[PDB]
Amino acid sequence: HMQKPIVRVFLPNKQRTVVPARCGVTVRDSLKKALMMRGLIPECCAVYRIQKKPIGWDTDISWLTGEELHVEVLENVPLT
Amino acid sequence: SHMQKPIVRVFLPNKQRTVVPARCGVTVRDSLKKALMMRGLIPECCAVYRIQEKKPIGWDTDISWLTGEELHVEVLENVPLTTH
Repeated sequence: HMQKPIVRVFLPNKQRTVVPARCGVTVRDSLKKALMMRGLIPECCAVYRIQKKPIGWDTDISWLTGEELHVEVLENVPLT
Repeated sequence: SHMQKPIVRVFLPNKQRTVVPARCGVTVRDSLKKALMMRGLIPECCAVYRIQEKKPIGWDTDISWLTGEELHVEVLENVPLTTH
């Protein structure tokens, strides 16, 4: 809304959160706490918008005000 | 087939494709670096998925775990970074 710009975020395991769509704040930093609370970290997850479209973790979240993001855990395959 | 020559099939943006060697110890990023560059892409501007149906994998994944699989590379949504 005009007063309170937010982004709705759907999380693993049927969970969800709302974060403020603050200018200059990455998606990564916007969601760090919500992820931590659930034992997740951005580096082990992918984020996407709707309208199944992947977005970078370093995106400025204010560009996505009004949108829904989805966070999925990355496939469990060993790193090099 | 793969016994002698383990490979991963990779689908790329704009209906393109490539095959890469699935060699132990090599990242997805590095396996695909050259194919992406030929198309003016960079892994950091893209996402990669395995077919299982599209499940996101990390760029630093060891590609040898994916022998026989099909990967898909998509360009990230065009949304400014905070540094822009």
